[PDB]
Amino acid sequence: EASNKSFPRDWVKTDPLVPVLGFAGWTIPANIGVSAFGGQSLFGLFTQSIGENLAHFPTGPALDDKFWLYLITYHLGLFLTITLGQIGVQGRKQGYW
Amino acid sequence: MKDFTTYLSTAPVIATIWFTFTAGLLIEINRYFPDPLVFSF
Amino acid sequence: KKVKIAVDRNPVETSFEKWAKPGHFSRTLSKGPNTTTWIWNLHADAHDFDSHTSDLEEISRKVFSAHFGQLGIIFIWLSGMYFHGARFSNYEAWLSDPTHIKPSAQVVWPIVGQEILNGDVGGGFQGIQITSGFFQLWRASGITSELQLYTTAIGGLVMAAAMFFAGWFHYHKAAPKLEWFQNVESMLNHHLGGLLGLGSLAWAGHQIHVSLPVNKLLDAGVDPKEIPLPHDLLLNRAIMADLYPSFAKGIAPFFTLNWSEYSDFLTFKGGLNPVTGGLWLSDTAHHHVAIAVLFLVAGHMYRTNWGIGHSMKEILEAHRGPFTGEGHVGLYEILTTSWHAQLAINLALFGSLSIIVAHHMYAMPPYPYLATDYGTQLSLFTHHTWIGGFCIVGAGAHAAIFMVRDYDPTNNYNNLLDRVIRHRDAIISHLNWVCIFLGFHSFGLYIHNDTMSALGRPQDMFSDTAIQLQPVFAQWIQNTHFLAPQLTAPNALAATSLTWGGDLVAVGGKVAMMPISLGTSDFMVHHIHAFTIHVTVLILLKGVLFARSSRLIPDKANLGFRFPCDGPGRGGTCQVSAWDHVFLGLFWMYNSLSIVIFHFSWKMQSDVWGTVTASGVSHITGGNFAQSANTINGWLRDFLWAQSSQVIQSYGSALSAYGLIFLGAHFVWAFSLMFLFSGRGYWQELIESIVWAHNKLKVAPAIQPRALSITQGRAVGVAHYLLGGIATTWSFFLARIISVG
Amino acid sequence: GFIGSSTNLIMVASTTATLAAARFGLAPTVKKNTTAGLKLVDSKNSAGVISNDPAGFTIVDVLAMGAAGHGLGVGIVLGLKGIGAL
Amino acid sequence: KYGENSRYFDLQDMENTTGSWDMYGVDEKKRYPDNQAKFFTQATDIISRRESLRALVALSGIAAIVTYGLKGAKDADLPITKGPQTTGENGKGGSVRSRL
Amino acid sequence: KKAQVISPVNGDPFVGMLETPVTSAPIVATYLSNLPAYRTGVAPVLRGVEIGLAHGFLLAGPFIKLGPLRNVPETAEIAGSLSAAGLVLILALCLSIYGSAQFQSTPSIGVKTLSGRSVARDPLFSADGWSEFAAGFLVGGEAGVAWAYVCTQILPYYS
Ligand code: CLA
Ligand code: CLA
Ligand code: CLA
Ligand code: CLA
Ligand SMILES: CC1=C(/C=C/C(C)=C/C=C/C(C)=C/C=C/C=C(C)/C=C/C=C(C)/C=C/C2=C(C)CCCC2(C)C)C(C)(C)CCC1
Ligand SMILES: CC1=C(/C=C/C(C)=C/C=C/C(C)=C/C=C/C=C(C)/C=C/C=C(C)/C=C/C2=C(C)CCCC2(C)C)C(C)(C)CCC1
Ligand SMILES: CC1=C(C/C=C(\C)CCC[C@H](C)CCC[C@H](C)CCCC(C)C)C(=O)c2ccccc2C1=O
Repeated sequence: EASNKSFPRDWVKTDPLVPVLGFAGWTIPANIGVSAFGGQSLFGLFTQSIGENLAHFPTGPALDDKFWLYLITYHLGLFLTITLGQIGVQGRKQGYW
Repeated sequence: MKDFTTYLSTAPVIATIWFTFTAGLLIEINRYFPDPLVFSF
Repeated sequence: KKVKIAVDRNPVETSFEKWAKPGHFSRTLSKGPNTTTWIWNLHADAHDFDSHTSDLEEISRKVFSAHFGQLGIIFIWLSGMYFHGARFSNYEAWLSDPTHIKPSAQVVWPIVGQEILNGDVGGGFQGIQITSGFFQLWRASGITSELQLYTTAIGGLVMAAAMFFAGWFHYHKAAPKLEWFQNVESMLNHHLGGLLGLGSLAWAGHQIHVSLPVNKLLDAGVDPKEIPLPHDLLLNRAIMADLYPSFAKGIAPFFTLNWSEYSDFLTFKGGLNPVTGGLWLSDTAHHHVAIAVLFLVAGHMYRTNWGIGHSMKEILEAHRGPFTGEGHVGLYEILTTSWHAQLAINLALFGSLSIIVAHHMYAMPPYPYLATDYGTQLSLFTHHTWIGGFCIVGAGAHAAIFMVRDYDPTNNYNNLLDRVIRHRDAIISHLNWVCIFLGFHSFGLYIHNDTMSALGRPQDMFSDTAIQLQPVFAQWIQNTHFLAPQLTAPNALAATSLTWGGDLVAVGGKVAMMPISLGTSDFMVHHIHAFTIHVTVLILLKGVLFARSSRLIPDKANLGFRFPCDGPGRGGTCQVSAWDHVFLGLFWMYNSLSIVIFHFSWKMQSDVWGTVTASGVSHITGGNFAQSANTINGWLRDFLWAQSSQVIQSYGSALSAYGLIFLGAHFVWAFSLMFLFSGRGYWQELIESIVWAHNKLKVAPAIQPRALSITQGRAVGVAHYLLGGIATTWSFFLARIISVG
Repeated sequence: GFIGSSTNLIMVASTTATLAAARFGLAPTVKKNTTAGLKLVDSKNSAGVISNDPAGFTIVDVLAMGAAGHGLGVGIVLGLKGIGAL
Repeated sequence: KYGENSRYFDLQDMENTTGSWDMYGVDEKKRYPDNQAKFFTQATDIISRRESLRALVALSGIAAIVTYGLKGAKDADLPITKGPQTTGENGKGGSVRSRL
Repeated sequence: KKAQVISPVNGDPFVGMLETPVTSAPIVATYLSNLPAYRTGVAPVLRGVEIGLAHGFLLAGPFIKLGPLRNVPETAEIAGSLSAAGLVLILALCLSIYGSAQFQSTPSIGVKTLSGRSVARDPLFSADGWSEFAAGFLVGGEAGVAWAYVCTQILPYYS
């Protein structure tokens, strides 16, 4: 490493467009209703469960709630979309292809 | 086949053959003279 | 073209003159023995082909032909199993009544009273109750006869002769050049598309045409002699159409993409056959078709001789980030130039695969009447788990061998390997910390519970009653897979396993598989597993990363991969070698997998396996894993001491060999401790005091007696330790589960 | 009648689509590979192979794109059969 | 100097050479309210020496264990202070010989 | 393919720390610099008081909720607070004897700040500084244990 003498402070080359665009690229397809959810959506059912579990705020969700499935799947896709958007943006600006 | 019989004279091959022989002799002795606890014959 | 067949013609003369010269492959062993250390080194260096020569071509040729030898030996072994099933078996009797007849395929000769081992297994037969699962595998293949097993044995012997001929041919007659081995793209294309794709497709075809009809008739109560032979099902489409109506339509639905017509024999039922307790062979056939297509498309991924495909070098050299520097640059050369790197990766994944196989074959029993043969199930899990652990430790070993021998810092500058070696201290420090944290918060829980139970404070234990450590993530995953056919796998009729939840499948009154409930004891023992795994990883990864150099010894690569020490200096540098890190990782893999298989045995005997006498399941041990596996004294009392009553009381039975091997494995294990606790300097002096007595009587050998090298002392010790422990567990498990299951 | 079916037309459309995409510079061919960024660039071809086309479209290209279009059409046919749109 | 042209050895800068750095320390004098700092500099005035602190620790710990054995264990209602509350395992010596 | 993140420490590739996001991210560096351990100009007694308050308050929870008297309603909190007081006392003892053992050799090399300017050694790392630091730790830790009990008694939503 002939470069990197002082650990640049901008180690994450931040683009504020990246989180917004990953969020919109995931949640908008996640707002498409499909046959498997009974016509509903993943984000729709996730927010529905968020509401149903905020109706008793202290009491957390159960093991049999289905809020955890929506949570984990939604955030799998969302984190993947956000990190791949950051990677793609900073590879486009930089080299990498 | 001088080299092959030199191979068969090696320590592991000769040991295998000799112990197969000894074990077979003991096994046949114990088949034809079963359960020899004492020398009585 | 670049991808082509390239061979040397008659490189090596087929001659016996080097058989008669032991140690020809080495320049340090060709000089003949003067000490017995030569006799040991001749066997330690026999297959270290990279220490015989240094050019990769002859190494690769030796490796190829030795693989052919291994395949020929495996074929001999398989033909022997099939032949013993054809000649020394109760298989035809077992097909007619698999729920009462114990599978046996080994008969003992009546010579020294050992005909007591020829036990009453059933079917008018006397022999050794086997635990290999070969009967269930043969019934799944649709054998139904000893003649078919005999001809499979003959075919296996023919294929073994073919493999040995091929080794001789590809070493001595037409041996491939180095550029032929380095065609990794074509090798992967053929091994994915052909070895795994065409192989899975051919097995799918066998299952479509032989296994499925034969087993559908076997499950319909048809006696195996009334069942049509496989060729009658191949020739007569009317019989297959009578069993599966989609065969009336032919192969037209396949080419017209009307694949749903084949839903008679290509299903997605999931769960288990309620008649056999095994997987639906229609699901299995569809599975093999699917993965055949998958591997056949996967084997068209790499670029060999036409423009289409990938260059793996490009993929690697393109995968780099801001954290990893140059990235995977220089790994294609590593893995096309070093056999030990490939062996490391391949052994790692093969052992992980064997363990995955173990975990997936008990939960989704793929063979008929396998789930209720509790001995077969336990033995298969234990066996493949052990093979996997051994392969993983070997992966560590050969990664270290690569790092010592084949690593070059010129080809690795600021790439992933350089950057891993450059922060090895952080890796190993955090691994050490997590190992200590896991050891505490896993085993100290058991110690806390033992102390509380001994103190008379069961309300202070980490139990399902007092202080619940519930594995809620695993419980959630269980519930999610159980409810998959409802939401997330709607075309599946049932879940993959009954272990997720639901009802039990009872075959012959015995439980084939039933839901496994996870509680505090399961939490504790899974964290024990994680702990032991992390420590094994610690030892092996420390041997890999510190194979070339350390803060203690900076020139460790010049000492080699396999050296005893550097000396008693620096306070003492014993076992700084990477070989010694493998030597210790073996002990820790043993300690890990022993608990793995103990957890499996107890969990199965307590919460899954058992009989359905009335409406209600009576488990083998009685469901005591939940309340007794919280303590070490529970594992000692309710598992080791209790379940040993079948192996120590087996004298006078057909299981007496298991008690004998129990005791003998104890003996071998303790005998390992003479080599592990001791050192070479005592034994050389004892040997010279004995050599005095031999010189006095003029029987002093010319090959001077030496003590075993330090490395060989450690190797003998760990080998005897593993053998004794594993055979002790083997005898204990088998004597227990043949009796109670 | 299969010839004229929805399946048949889907399959011929998919195969001809992949063939026309490769032949007319819209898909990677034997002569044109792609970089890490999906831009078509000349390949080295690893053997050299002769074709009289104006574009160097090999029968290897016809095989590759027939397989790709057959996969595309099979997936499309069976997914429209899955969602009930066929 | 020490960062000029990969010159990571300086005899006049042995701090940068040996890596003697305060990676996170800040020498700012201002952290706490001065009345609070006064309160806590005076609260510890008596025990700010090793001997005084160890005297406090000895006194407190010995007093604590003694009052715990005399009073605190019984206040905690410990089973060792309550006694068996039963005839105990007195007459059941062994399974064979039921000894007292 | 520019912009590598992980750098050698202060640009010195032979000291061996490898500055990294977890090490030298400005949020992380800021948070760790603002901790009383790294306030090298502040009196060690007051940094000890803060550290001790924090630790005495935090290590009472385990003794309260997981101790041997955790299932007795009003006795759980008292027993846990007293266990924490004892542990804080032991820790003050250990701190004192560490100050006695460690600070006898008086290192001679100076310190810098990853920027070039040499700073004075932390007075904490002397005999007197560590003794007053341990006094502060004892005072603050007993105070924080007492405050942990007070919070058991006065916080609305304490279970
Ligand atoms: C009769 C046929 C024949 C002959 C004369 C030779 C002759 C030779 N070979 Mg070739 N070879 C043959 C067959 C033959 N080979 C076959 C069939 C294979 C395929 C496996 C090979 C593969 C091969 C390789 C890869 C190499 C040779 C080498 C050699 C040379 C010396 C080998 C040596 O020391 O042998 C004595 C060795 C043995 C007798 C060991 C045999 C081990 C067998 C294969 C496995 C048995 C395992 C056994 C079941 C384990 C039981 C365990 C026990 C506890 C029960 C010599 C030129 C070596 C060389 O350097 O050539 C220049 C070399 O590297 N050969
Ligand atoms: C479709 C083509 C194909 C197939 C099926 C295989 C299959 C295999 N190869 Mg591979 N290989 C291939 C192409 C193929 N290879 C190409 C193109 C190259 C050059 C790059 C290599 C280079 C290569 C090396 C360097 C090695 C292998 C090895 C192996 C064996 C691994 C062990 C195993 O899985 O046991 C499964 C066992 C079976 C499925 C039993 C059936 C075995 C059949 C008879 C052989 C497969 C057909 C053969 C490749 C074609 C020639 C036929 C012959 C009559 C002329 C396996 C048999 C390893 C090995 O063990 O060597 C012996 C090994 O070291 N191969
Ligand atoms: C490798 C796997 C495999 C194999 C070998 C077979 C083989 C077969 N299947 Mg099966 N099948 C498979 C996978 C497989 N299938 C899978 C995965 C599925 C699910 C989609 C099916 C579904 C399925 C159905 C639904 C049906 C079959 C049928 C058939 C048979 C008809 C073959 C046919 O019409 O194709 C045509 C094949 C050929 C034309 C190749 C023959 C070429 C010969 C060997 C050339 C040799 C000539 C030589 C050079 C000269 C002579 C030599 C000498 C005398 C001189 C045949 C036995 C049908 C049947 O009748 O079953 C009983 C049937 O109805 N299969
Ligand atoms: C695909 C599997 C595979 C392959 C191809 C290799 C290949 C190799 N290994 Mg690796 N290795 C493997 C798996 C593998 N190993 C596993 C699983 C382990 C963990 C146990 C190791 C651990 C290991 C170490 C620690 C070392 C090697 C070494 C070697 C090299 C020479 C080995 C030799 O000459 O032994 C020849 C064969 C023997 C000496 C026989 C050993 C017999 C064992 C100890 C007894 C077990 C037999 C039986 C199961 C027990 C019952 C027997 C009964 C009679 C009582 C060679 C490159 C050595 C090397 O490269 O040196 C630089 C080396 O130091 N390997
Ligand atoms: C068990 C065993 C045995 C036996 C085995 C066997 C018997 C096997 C077989 C195998 C086989 C018997 C195989 C076969 C295969 C086949 C195949 C693999 C086929 C394929 C096909 C394809 C791939 C196709 C393609 C296509 C189509 C689809 C149409 C037209 C066009 C084309 C042609 C392109 C022995 C004795 C060795 C011993 C050991 C064990
Ligand atoms: C002469 C010429 C012409 C015409 C031509 C033509 C017309 C051609 C055609 C061609 C074609 C028409 C081709 C085709 C191909 C095909 C293929 C190649 C196929 C393949 C298949 C496959 C590969 C399969 C696969 C699979 C299966 C089997 C199952 C499922 C899955 C998968 C998909 C994988 C022109 C223009 C006029 C001009 C001049 C030249
Ligand atoms: C016991 C022991 C020995 C002594 C073991 C001896 C040297 C090996 C004995 C192997 C066999 C018994 C000798 C082989 C002799 C012939 C090959 C056998 C053929 C004839 C038989 C029928 C007798 C060591 O040299 C040693 C070295 C380093 C650490 C621990 C130890 C250690 O524990």
